[PDB]
Amino acid sequence: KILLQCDNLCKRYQEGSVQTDVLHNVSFSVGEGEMMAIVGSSGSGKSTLLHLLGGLDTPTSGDVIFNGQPMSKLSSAAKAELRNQKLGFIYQFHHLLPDFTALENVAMPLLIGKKKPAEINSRALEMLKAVGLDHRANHRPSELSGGERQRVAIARALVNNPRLVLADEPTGNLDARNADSIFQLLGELNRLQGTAFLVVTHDLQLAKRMSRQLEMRDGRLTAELS
Amino acid sequence: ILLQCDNLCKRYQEGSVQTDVLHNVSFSVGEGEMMAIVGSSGSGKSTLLHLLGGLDTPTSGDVIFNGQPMSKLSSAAKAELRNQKLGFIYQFHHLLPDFTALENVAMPLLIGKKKPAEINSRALEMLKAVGLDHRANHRPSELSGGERQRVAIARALVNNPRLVLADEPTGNLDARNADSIFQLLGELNRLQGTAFLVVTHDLQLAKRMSRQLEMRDGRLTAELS
Amino acid sequence: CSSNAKIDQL
Amino acid sequence: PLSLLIGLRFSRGRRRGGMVSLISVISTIGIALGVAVLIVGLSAMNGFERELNNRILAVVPHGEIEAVDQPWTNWQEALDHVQKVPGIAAAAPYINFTGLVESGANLRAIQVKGVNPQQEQRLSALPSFVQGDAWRNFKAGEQQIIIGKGVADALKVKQGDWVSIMIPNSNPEHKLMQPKRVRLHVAGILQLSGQLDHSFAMIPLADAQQYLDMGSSVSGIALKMTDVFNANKLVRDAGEVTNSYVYIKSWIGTYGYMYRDIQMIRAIMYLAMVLVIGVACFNIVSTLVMAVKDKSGDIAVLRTLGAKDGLIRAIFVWYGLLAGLFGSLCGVIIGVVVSLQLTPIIEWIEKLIGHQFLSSDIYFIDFLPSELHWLDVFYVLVTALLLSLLASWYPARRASNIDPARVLS
Amino acid sequence: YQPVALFIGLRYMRGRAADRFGRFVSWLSTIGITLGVMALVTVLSVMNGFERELQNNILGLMPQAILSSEHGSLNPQQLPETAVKLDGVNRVAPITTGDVVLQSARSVAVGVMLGIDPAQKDPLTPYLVNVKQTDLEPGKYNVILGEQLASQLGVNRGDQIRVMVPSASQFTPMGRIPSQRLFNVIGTFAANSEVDGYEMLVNIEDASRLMGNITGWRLWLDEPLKVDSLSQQKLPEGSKWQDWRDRKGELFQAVRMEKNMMGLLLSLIVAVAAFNIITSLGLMVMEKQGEVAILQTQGLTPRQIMMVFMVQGASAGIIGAILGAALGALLASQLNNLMPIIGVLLDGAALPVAIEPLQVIVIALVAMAIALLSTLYPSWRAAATQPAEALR
Ligand SMILES: *C[C@@H](COC(=O)CCCCCCCCCCCCCCC)OC(=O)CCCCCCCCCCCCCCC
Ligand SMILES: Nc1ncnc2c1ncn2[C@@H]1O[C@H](COP(=O)(O)OP(=O)(O)NP(=O)(O)O)[C@@H](O)[C@H]1O
Ligand SMILES: Nc1ncnc2c1ncn2[C@@H]1O[C@H](COP(=O)(O)OP(=O)(O)NP(=O)(O)O)[C@@H](O)[C@H]1O
Ligand SMILES: *C(=O)CCCCCCCCCCCCCCC
Ligand SMILES: [Mg+2]
Ligand SMILES: [Mg+2]
Repeated sequence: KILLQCDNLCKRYQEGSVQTDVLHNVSFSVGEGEMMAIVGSSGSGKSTLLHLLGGLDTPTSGDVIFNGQPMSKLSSAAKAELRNQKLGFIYQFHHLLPDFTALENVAMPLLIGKKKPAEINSRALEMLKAVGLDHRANHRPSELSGGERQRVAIARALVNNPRLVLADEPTGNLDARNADSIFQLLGELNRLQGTAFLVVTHDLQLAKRMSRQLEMRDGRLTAELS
Repeated sequence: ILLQCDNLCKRYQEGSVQTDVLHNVSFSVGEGEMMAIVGSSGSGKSTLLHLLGGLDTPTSGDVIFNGQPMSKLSSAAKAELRNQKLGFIYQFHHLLPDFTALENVAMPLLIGKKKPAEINSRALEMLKAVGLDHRANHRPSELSGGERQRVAIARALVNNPRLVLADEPTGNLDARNADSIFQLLGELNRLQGTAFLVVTHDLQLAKRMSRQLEMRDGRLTAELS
Repeated sequence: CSSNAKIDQL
Repeated sequence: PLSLLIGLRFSRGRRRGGMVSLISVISTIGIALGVAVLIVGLSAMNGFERELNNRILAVVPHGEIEAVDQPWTNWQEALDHVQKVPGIAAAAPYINFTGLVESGANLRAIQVKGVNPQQEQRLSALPSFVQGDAWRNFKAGEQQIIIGKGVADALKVKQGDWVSIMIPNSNPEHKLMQPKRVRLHVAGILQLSGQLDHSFAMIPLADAQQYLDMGSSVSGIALKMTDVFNANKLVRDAGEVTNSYVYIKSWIGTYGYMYRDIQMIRAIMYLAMVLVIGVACFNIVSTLVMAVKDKSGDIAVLRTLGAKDGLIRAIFVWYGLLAGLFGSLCGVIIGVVVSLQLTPIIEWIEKLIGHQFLSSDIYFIDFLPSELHWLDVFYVLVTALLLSLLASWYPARRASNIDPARVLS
Repeated sequence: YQPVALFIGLRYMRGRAADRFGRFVSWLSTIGITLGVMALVTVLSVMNGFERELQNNILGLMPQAILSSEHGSLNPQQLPETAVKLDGVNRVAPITTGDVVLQSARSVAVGVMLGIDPAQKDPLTPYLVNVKQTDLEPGKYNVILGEQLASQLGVNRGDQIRVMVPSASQFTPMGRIPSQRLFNVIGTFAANSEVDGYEMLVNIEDASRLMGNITGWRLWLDEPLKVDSLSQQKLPEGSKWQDWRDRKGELFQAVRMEKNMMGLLLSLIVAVAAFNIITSLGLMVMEKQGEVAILQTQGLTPRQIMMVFMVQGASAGIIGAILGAALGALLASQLNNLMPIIGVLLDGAALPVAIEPLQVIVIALVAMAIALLSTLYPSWRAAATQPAEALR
């Protein structure tokens, strides 16, 4: 069946009784194995969309269905189990904890779901051999440079088989020289165990090897024009 | 000859590893001459713009500006060198938000302990040459991004500097407003005998300068661009 | 207070 | 007269953030707690010394000279000799007893002394605290006796009622006789502060001669010298002009402990208030290290503009003094109102709980006096600013060793 | 590693800057509570030492509580020493109490009557000065006056005085006669107290008040400072509880009132140090705004993120009260061995220090609680905030 179908995810902000409309009448649908590429402006609707896909904000105008489980009648502790197992978040603003090393920063979602220490020392380093950052483990993310601690946050949430990874702007600080050492190993996970993700960017060159091209114009998705 | 800088090797321990972003720069700086050092987007630009000022240590040789090296001068003497002999132009809006637009230009004059009859008069002359006299008593939080960069440019040329170090003058303001300040930068070379360098990673924003020598990972003497 | 000594001297 | 250090950096303190509006409130009440209690604490100790010289020191005899089991009869020659001494003002005799009152089936120990009515005003402030209209009716030979106010709380009597006291018996030989019992009347009751009311009673000097079968014999001589700070040395040489050795005493062994404990609390309450502002100065340290990383994008700007080493150090020194100026000066304004109007404040809490403290049974007074001095205001102002200099020196030293090229500048 | 994910999120947040001053800022809340308890135990132990030396010289020499009758006198044949089984009573001894007045040839004095038993043990026995205990025969009317009582009267040994009882006066249609007798003195005693001017020793068998029996039983309590709680006990019939609060009810009550004023003045250091936790924790959320919302995306409920900053405001109160109560006992017990740090010795009469073990538990448990009151408001601002509207 369909994995996730967003129907009427209207997000309208209000201050001083002023209707601030950024998302209106959307019919986005996410499936298993299908890759998306939301290319739009730098201020229209990108991050306001991705915060509603994981349940980080209240839309107060409709409801989003996800695997037969909405979030309209859920508590604050009932959404914590969904955001850890099947959901993932990747940001560009260097949202890494500087007082914690790379040993427990990757294993930080592992310690939430009551995982035993017999699997902590055998799961948080499985994504460090192929990226080449396993030898740079006993260090600190404070005194590192800009092109060193960026690859840690990419494979941070991939610890408990995420069914949906909400990646956002994979190239914001690092150069395109070392960016081609990750842009072909992140999409192989769909053909031997099955998952889904999406890439959101405002530039015009990171959506060339996809399978479905679609743009975003402040909440208008009708056709494919220039 | 004003500044004949040699032995500019910067071996900074960036994570217990000495970088080689600048290596044996024999660049020569003249009086009233316009050298446009064109470098890469991440190689050696902002490291070079901070060593000629006196913020970082030269750590291989010395920067002998006007017959005085930075390694032989004290920290108090290099503070007087950055006040009345140098100017600093950046691209990150390095202006004090707690002050108004008049006190930001008058800030190098208030530090150097000048007479109070010359602080307010000279601060209005730099804003009138750029064209920011109508918003002199304003704050740098409500103005546009292209208008606030011209305040930091007029912040440098107050007490007649000898070398206006400019780290990417464009970037925060448009190229149309960057063309209006170029006749002001050319006229002040004939008034007080000043000099400046324009460092740009692009190829189309440094055609009006005299020397177009490039930079390839510390080799700033490479004239082939 | 509470510190009462109360010794005389002839 | 405006410098670059204080007034030009005043606009840096006008910041805006999240919950920072409660930080300026919580950094003001904590530092004013060490100033407001110290103002009303030092002014209350000055009120104790003011009521000591008016209700305790001015009513007791300073020096007392008595014989060693002799009825002193040659007291006429021992009056002009102690009067011409350079340092003793006046003198007056007294005949003390240890009688007690038997009226209404109540037992109460009293000290009956006999002085002269036309001589007691020249050496003490005793009859200046009479609850009646005046004390001019206190004469001799009319069977009158003036007792205190605290005695009548147990005798259940008032002014104008007859009293029945006991008199110690006089005998030339060591033999027991039936004790005398007369019936006198009171003429005016009086209170002193709250302590010497139930332990004082006076009789005329001419009435004490007829009650004890003595012609012109007294027992002691009470005087008053110039200073009360050296009452132990000036009483020793005053009795060496009459005979070889007598019984010498002063108010140091009896009431001198009140001036000893008034200096011990001044060495404890002032020592405790340093520890209050010393912890309250840590809030200035916690907001100064955060102000370094807040203004980290402005220190490296001024280093490029040409600031020296002493200019960067003295910005954060007077920046922490502005947070200490709003809190220490706010404790002075709240400290004057409580010190000057302490009399309705303490009385308001005593009628709330019911059980009022500072009773007139063991303490020397019953109310809480207050005397605000302007010398202690300048002493507490230079103390809170000196502790703010120590708290804002070590974060100010760290604000100059930062590298201007390390940050993105 | 840690099996609980609630405590692992703060052990690397209590100072990470490798500096001599960068680690001192995060431990500023520790010293503020440590110096608060240290300035509270060493001061209150001297106030407990003055209260301990006052009950051993005044309450330890007089009968504190006596179980007398409610309608007259007591009968020992009906209410013996086997009938009194109250808690806290260590010894039962027969005694009588009556407000009397003395009478001598030189002066007149006042005092009380204490009908002690010469066949038992008396606490005033080592304080006697050449006076025998067995010299109080029932019928010789011997009386033992005090040192201060005989000093102002001039009564030497071997003299004769008169004791008059004003309360137990027999009613007569003519006059008003008191029931008085004739007593002879045998010696004085020096007890080093204030009870040497209004107390005297006498035999229990006397006909100076009525008839022959006693009035009550003298008991000795383990603690004479809280006798109010022992007054509402189930008492035997024909008895009435009488404590020491009828005579000395204002002497020891003022000592307890001064402990509630000095202890309240020194408690302001803990209240100021509690305000430092609002500064230390309220500023940490304003700078670490990025570390809060990412934990909400990783699967942490807002209930669990509230308990992260709870220990950050409580571990400084735990280590501040333990080290504060430890250093308060080391300074109080090692105060009068070396040169005193209070400057000049104002007393010079062997200043005692009494460290009650129960009072340290009440002080340390209070200081661990005010550190938790100032944590509920900074922890609520980090939990009730929005994970997608605070910063991104
Ligand atoms: C004379 C005293 C009686 O108290 C005593 O028992 C004396 C023993 C204690 C004296 C200090 C001991 C010093 C040695 C200890 C070791 C060094 C410590 C140094 C200090 C840290 O009279 C009193 O002091 C009691 C009366 C109360 C006076 C002080 C309080 C003022 C009124 C209460 C204000 C409270 C305000 C709180 C709410 C704002
Ligand atoms: N609290 C808010 N913070 C930021 N933007 C808001 C907020 N509330 C409403 N908006 C609207 O959101 C716009 C910013 O774009 P947004 O919807 O956040 O997506 P976005 O800017 O494209 N994300 P990105 O391009 O990756 O930085 C603003 O211009 C507002 O119209
Ligand atoms: N303290 C430092 N701060 C920043 N970069 C440093 C530092 N020390 C060494 N570097 C090196 O400098 C690189 C950044 O580029 P840099 O040499 O500063 O010129 P630049 O980035 O091109 N200036 P610009 O492009 O105008 O922002 C880093 O990737 C490091 O390799
Ligand atoms: C004890 O023997 C001597 C008693 C003399 C002092 C009596 C008052 C004690 C309490 C004083 C409190 C003063 C401060 C009140 C305002 C803070
Ligand atoms: Mg986004
Ligand atoms: Mg740069």
